[PDB]
Amino acid sequence: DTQYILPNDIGVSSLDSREAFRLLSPTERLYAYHLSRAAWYGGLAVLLQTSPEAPYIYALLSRLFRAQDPDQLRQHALAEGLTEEEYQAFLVYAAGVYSNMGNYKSFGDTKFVPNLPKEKLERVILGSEAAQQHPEEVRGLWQTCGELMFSLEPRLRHLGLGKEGITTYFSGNCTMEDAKLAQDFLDSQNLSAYNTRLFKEVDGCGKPYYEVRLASVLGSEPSLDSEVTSKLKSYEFRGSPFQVTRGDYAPILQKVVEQLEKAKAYAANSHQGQMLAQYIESFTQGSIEAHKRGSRFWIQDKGPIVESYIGFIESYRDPFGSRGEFEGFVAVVNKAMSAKFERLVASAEQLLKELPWPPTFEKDKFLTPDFTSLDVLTFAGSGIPAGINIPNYDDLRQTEGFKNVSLGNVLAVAYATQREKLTFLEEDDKDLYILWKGPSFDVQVGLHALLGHGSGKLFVQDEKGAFNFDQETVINPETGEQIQSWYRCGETWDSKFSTIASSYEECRAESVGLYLSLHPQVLEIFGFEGADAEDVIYVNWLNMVRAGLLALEFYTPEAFNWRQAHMQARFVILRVLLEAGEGLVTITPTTGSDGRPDARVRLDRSKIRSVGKPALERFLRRLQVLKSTGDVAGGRALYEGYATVTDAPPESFLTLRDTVLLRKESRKLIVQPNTRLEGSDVQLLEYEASAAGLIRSFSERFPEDGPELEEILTQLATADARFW
Amino acid sequence: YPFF
Ligand SMILES: [K+]
Ligand SMILES: [Mg+2]
Ligand SMILES: [Mg+2]
Ligand SMILES: [Zn+2]
Repeated sequence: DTQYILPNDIGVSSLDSREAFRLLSPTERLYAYHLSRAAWYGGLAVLLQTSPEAPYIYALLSRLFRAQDPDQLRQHALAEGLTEEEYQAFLVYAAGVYSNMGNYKSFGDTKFVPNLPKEKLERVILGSEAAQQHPEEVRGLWQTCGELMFSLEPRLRHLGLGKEGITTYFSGNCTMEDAKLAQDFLDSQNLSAYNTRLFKEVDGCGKPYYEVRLASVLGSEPSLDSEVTSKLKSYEFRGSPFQVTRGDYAPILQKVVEQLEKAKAYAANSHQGQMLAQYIESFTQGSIEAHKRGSRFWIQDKGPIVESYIGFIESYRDPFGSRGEFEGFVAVVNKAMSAKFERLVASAEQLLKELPWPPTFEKDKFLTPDFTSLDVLTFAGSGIPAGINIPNYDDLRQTEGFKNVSLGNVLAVAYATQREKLTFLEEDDKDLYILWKGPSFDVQVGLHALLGHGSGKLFVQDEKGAFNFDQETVINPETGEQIQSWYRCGETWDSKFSTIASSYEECRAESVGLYLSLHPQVLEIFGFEGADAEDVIYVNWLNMVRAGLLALEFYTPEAFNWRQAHMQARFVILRVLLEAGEGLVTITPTTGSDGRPDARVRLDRSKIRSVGKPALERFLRRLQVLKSTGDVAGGRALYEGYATVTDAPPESFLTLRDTVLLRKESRKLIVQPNTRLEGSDVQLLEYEASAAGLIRSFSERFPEDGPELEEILTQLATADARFW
Repeated sequence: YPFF
């Protein structure tokens, strides 16, 4: 319960993937094997996308645990004066770095440090077997990342632009001003920011020069592609010098495409074969257009037995909100659980009409999307989600299609329901909570992805200003006047709304979730029918307003900034429901049984349909309108209004926040399995649900080129050392 | 667009 540290007794759970793996054919297993290898390899790039010291820390930890496993290192550490508690703190820290691919939390963007004396850890590291075998490599790493491993200077505590934040999407001297200037340049050149970073170097005269570096295997040398290499030049944008380069994470992405090529030899069909070819093209040249073509092929691969997606996909941890963090997952379709979601798709087109906006703001043609339940074998990157809506290419979402994915074996881990852990709830609600926490999620997730992220028309204009809608007929339902604002050529959702783009869209989807959860037909699809159907509704709403309070952990008062998109979104919904008044929801600061400050969330079950629905319907309509028209000014005025955290009566949120932090619970670490090629078969390796078990899972993750990866990450970090 |  201390900030910027991971507790020793932090929860660790193992991903359950054994049964899903057993059903796979030999060809499918080899397919999943190489894709997993490609994912895990690219996942290392997240280290470079997190903090300057992160690649060094991973290299140091990987060197340490290759020579001595957690039990071998224990005997050395304890012989050096460390207590078992202090050694446990180190194991938890290392598992944290592994599970996040960095020394910052993927959920909250806060730094975490080892919970033990630095000089004690030094004796362990410098006296380790890894140090005895490679004293130069180890002493160099400790000299480099040692201080930053423990430093909790205010400017290092959170991720972000400016001087009071850390980011490696940008050089250290970059600000929001620079990021905005870069995005305008990118938009004008029709160049996606997903696989790019921005570096600003001043000259001898103090004049800044901007480098937009794309991620690719290939560097400045001539290649077969012209779509990217024609962009590899110097520019003049508004007096500012710009240069588009590539070759970011080149040797890492080289490892990735090696495995994508091998996986391509086991593709079940031409859709899988061609999507992998485009991914290879994308990761080799640095073309998002190529990744788009791959994504287009990927959507056409419906109901696969082994589902996968890889690349610089989500843009949450970019403080500007346009650059993508690398991720890659490999999962097995769960035919049984995927049934309830396909029943939702079967009635999805109908349910879209129930949404609080006219079809002029809805997509033209309903494309029947793929919604499946998946059992994860591999999810590389900073963290694991519960459900996904992908691809994030909006031009594909409303013209080609999109896939919906629910990670069933991940949901099971999140169902860790303990009575003691349920904070800010009355005794009457705790029992109802545990009973329907699971079912309500499946319902919420189902609406969040399919009808949430999958709904909404975007107004666009091409190189000649003709619209994908009809300006002469379409009317803004909030003003009554014709459409005034829209998206121009090169503009995306992330490019316009930038810093609030992720939270805004997540809030819109979450609102659709609560809204359409009142629909009895939907309650049938998941099958609750009666009193149970009334119960899952209350719990879903109860969880939301509870989540809105818990969200205060992920807000930074000194920076007036939200750090987590989903939690900020849930705080907004709470503020909206609080705005409706009439005693629908109240927050009451109390005193806990332990004698510490506490709080209680009161939600009147009866006023959910009478007060709650008109509150959301009004709010949800204003969201979609501003989103469809790209009204960033109105969008920010609306969203950042509810997102405001003050100590105003009667809630006093700034006071509540101190209580939220005091009684906060750390998110579980998740251990993932490995796949090996013993002989001609693929075997699944499983690990202990612990810190040591998680460490072991990464010690066996790269058995062929482990030491090589450490050297690669080290040299890639050293190359960019001047930036921070 | 995931869901955490
Ligand atoms: K974003
Ligand atoms: Mg910074
Ligand atoms: Mg994580
Ligand atoms: Zn989502």
